[PDB]
Amino acid sequence: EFSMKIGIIGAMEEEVTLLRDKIENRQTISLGGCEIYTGQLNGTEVALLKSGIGKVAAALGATLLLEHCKPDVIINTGSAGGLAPTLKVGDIVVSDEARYHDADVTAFGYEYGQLPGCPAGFKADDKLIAAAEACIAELNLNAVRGLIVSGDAFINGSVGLAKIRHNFPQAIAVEMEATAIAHVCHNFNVPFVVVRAISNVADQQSHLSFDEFLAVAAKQSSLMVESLVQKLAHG
Amino acid sequence: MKIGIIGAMEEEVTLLRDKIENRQTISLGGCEIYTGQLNGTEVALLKSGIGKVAAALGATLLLEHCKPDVIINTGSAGGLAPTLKVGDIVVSDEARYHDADVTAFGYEYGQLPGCPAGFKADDKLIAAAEACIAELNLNAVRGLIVSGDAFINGSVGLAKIRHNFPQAIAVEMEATAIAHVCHNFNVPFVVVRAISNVADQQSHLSFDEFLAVAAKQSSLMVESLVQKLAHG
Ligand SMILES: CSC[C@H]1O[C@@H](n2cnc3c(N)ncnc32)[C@H](O)[C@@H]1O
Ligand SMILES: CSC[C@H]1O[C@@H](n2cnc3c(N)ncnc32)[C@H](O)[C@@H]1O
Repeated sequence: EFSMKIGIIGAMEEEVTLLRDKIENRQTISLGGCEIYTGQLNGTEVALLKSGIGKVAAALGATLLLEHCKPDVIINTGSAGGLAPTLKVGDIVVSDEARYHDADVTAFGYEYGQLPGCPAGFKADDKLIAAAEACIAELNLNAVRGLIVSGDAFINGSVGLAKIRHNFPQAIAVEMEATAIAHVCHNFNVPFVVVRAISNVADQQSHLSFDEFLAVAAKQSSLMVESLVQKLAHG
Repeated sequence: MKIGIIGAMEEEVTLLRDKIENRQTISLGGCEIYTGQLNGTEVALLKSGIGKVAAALGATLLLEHCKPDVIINTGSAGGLAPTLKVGDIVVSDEARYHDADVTAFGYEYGQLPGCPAGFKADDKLIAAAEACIAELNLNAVRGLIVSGDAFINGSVGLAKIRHNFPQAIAVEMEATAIAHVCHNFNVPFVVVRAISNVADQQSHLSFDEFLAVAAKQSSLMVESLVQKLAHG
């Protein structure tokens, strides 16, 4: 397809810089505190947004990206804290869906993590997921697919981590933007998929590990997005 | 001037929607915005839905599609200040996320990277609110309002908020996301909400009993505030 535009969202400069550097005929849109780089990745039109950290920042950015750029699909990239036992720093996690691990209106009968007016979780697009898995296989990378949960806190072991494992025993990774992006996408009916890499395991060593392994995570997730954009656009 | 107003629930915005004349409706991103005049003042009323993301998406659409000069966030809230009773008013001096924590990276508790630790509400909007409160003989408290994506009802939830923000006068779920979006677009804002519960273990029961009263009181304050801002 020669008419599609793939949207990509990363929260930090370290997470979008590799991709930004590969954009052909790049230009930059500066709006509401966010930056969006337009151009093409090996011929495929893309709109890469640096959203900032956290749920609100990502929502605000995701909304602007959809409104000003109208991408057909959205891919959220960057690093995450690994929760699945087989995950090691560098490994890829693909979202089957996204849920807020810090949303709680259970007092009114909603299931934990669900906000009023929203489904309890947001489902990633089946085709995007299948495409991401193909890339994972073609690149011979270790990955895990499943539930990714977001919140506005950096998980670093202790109660923060345990509470999450307890409410979401099946969660494979934790971060701070995916569910806000999926929430916005859901409201606009835009297909999305989260493809991040592991930089820590959200335990008490998470900050030490994050600082040490963010670059390798950025590299691996960036490689995956580059490969995914190509696959989604031409097969 | 065009005054932006944001409420989360139908119950919080319905009284106001009923008063908007030359009324039109914008439906987008799962949100509804009612435009027109309120007692002779141009307004844009957004029903955002509950939570930070819904409020952030809503506020972003409102600014971009309606470009109001200022924003007023209304609705009910859980009172934390000792002198608040159900129905009373809380006015924001400032808004802070009570559930944001990146302190592992040196940011202040509640502060997200790239943002000020707190979002200061507009002095003139605050002054005007305080004027209406005095003119209406209402009981109110002004100060820090904290937002999170959890309904607070005693226990650990309430204890953690008391620990990090002992000066918080109220707690709710949209104010700071709205302040955060307004910050990014240089738009003045203020929070004027009415109490429906005191965020203790009986907060769900109080909420259900008093949301109607809180919606009414908050709606009246907004109506008076809008009129004062546009006509003295
Ligand atoms: C510096 S704040 C952490 C940033 O990296 C992601 N992240 C990586 N590991 C973690 C973790 N263990 N807890 C929370 N967010 C994480 C988040 O989405 C946010 O953009
Ligand atoms: C049904 S979820 C509660 C809704 O009312 C407000 N609210 C009122 N009291 C409280 C409370 N005690 N804790 C959290 N949000 C509250 C929130 O902003 C949200 O829109």
